[PDB]
Amino acid sequence: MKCKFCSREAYIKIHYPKMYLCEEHFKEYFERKVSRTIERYKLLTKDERILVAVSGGKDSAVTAYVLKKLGYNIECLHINLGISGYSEKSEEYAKKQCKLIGAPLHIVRIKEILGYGIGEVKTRRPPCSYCGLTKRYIMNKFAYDNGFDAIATGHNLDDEASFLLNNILHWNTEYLAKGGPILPQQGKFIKKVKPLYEVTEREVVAYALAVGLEYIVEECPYTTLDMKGVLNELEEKRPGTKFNFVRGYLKKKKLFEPKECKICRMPSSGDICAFCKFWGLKKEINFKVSSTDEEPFG
Amino acid sequence: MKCKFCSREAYIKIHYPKMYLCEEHFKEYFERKVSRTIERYKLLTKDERILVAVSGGKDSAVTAYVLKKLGYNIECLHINLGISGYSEKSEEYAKKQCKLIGAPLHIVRIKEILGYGIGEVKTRRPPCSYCGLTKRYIMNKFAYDNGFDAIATGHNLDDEASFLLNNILHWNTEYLAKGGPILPQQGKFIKKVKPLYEVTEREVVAYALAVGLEYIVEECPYTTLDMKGVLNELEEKRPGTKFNFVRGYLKKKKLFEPKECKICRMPSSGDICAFCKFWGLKKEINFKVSSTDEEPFG
Ligand SMILES: [Zn+2]
Ligand SMILES: [Zn+2]
Ligand SMILES: [Zn+2]
Ligand SMILES: [Zn+2]
Repeated sequence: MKCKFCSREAYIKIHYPKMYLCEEHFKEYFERKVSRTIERYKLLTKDERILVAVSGGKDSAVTAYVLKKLGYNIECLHINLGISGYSEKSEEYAKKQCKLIGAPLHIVRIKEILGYGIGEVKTRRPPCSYCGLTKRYIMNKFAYDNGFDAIATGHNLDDEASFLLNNILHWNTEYLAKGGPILPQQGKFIKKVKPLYEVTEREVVAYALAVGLEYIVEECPYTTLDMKGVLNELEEKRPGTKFNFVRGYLKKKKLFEPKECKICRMPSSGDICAFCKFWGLKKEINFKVSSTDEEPFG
Repeated sequence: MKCKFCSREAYIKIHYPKMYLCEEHFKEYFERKVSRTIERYKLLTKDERILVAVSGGKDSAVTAYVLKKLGYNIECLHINLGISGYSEKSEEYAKKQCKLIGAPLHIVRIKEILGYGIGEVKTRRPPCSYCGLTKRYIMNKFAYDNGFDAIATGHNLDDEASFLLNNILHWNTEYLAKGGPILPQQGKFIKKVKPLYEVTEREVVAYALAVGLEYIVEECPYTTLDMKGVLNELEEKRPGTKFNFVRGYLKKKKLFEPKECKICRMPSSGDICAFCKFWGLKKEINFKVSSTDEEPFG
């Protein structure tokens, strides 16, 4: 097959709208779509200082890559989970990505600041579950401490769809109230946006490979995959299913709609916050930085 | 394997709770579960005159069969869809079932009273879609005209689950407000109940075969199957999924919660009702009967 817009060999078939595209015209389509998403939902403006949490996975990598190419002011943060025999390679993937992207990369090593790696704490709570708590907290407090205006994550259409299906099966109506491409700044919660909201996981894979981004497959090696497979099954039966599901969700989201921590002063239900209680912290963590390990002199 | 309660060969494995059961102890388990369901949701009382809409399918057949065995006062209604080469065999299956069950069977032939069989109307609305409208209307007006206290249908756990998943994918929040095992009597809408709410489709199949009920597979031969397959997939991955989904739904159902027809005087949004407008009816249909074709003299 040949590209819709030139004589080059097709690199990928895009379903909506229907067109075969070569590598370069696919890149352009992908970048335009992401730009369209930012515009439609008013996610970002070019004056904002944006932080991208880069796990070394494809999604956050492509996010930082495209925001950069689009001309946004982005810096990246990699949160090293402290798993011996795992996290070192992950951090290396994130570093290589940011070098390629040309974004400053800040690193927080959980094991260094908290004393323990993910999967080393004496608790029966699943490693990846307190991992999620810990990571979200650090992303936000780092963004906050350093005066960032926004955090962009790499959640794509397939992520939103699978998260939606999962939370509906479990009737997690609280989670269901808080979906969509944007969580507006609210107190010490920094604005969080999802620029890849409307691109598919398949398009993300294709984009990374097109621009020479290399990535790891699994951030925490300790369901979503079940949901994605189910949704992929349904999608092949009835193309348009995933998109239709999310669109419907955005319209009905409203139906799910019905302090400061004594340690770190970040938002807290209860007087001491979840992060602080779990980690047994008596003192605040200061994530303020004046430079990166890679550019110590500015 | 041997039965949990005797020395007979296992007929089926029940998952919740875990037990192998012979034919007779399975029948007993199934009948008890249905009885438990009626009790828990206050669906029916033994004094009520109950109508079961029997399609010739396994679900309505087992419903009428068990309500009868439990000692309820049940009569059956078969609504013949008027499909040449299809409906005759379906009606015959319903007749044989009611003979076996020992319930009076009333028959309404759509083609006789309306002039047209399902799939013969000059409309682009899917045959099975106006079939659904027509059938629900007739069931209710027949129950009403004849002074029945309740209509019992054969929807089982798998039906509720698949209907739920389908309507959530489409965000049919109106439909979502109206689920669960009971729709209380409301004006000329007769009380509708689902006694098989807590038994699985697999248990229904096993019960019919155990009691010698024969049935057709498809009422209207012109998605749910897609949903059931998906849900069966998920169930084998994580047993307990279907039940958990419905239980969660019952608890959250509340979140979806926000006349008389000029022709037939049955409930109508708009001054003329959907049934009447579709069929272009200028006159009411009187479903009052003094007897059955099989017992013309009482
Ligand atoms: Zn091209
Ligand atoms: Zn705190
Ligand atoms: Zn037995
Ligand atoms: Zn009417």
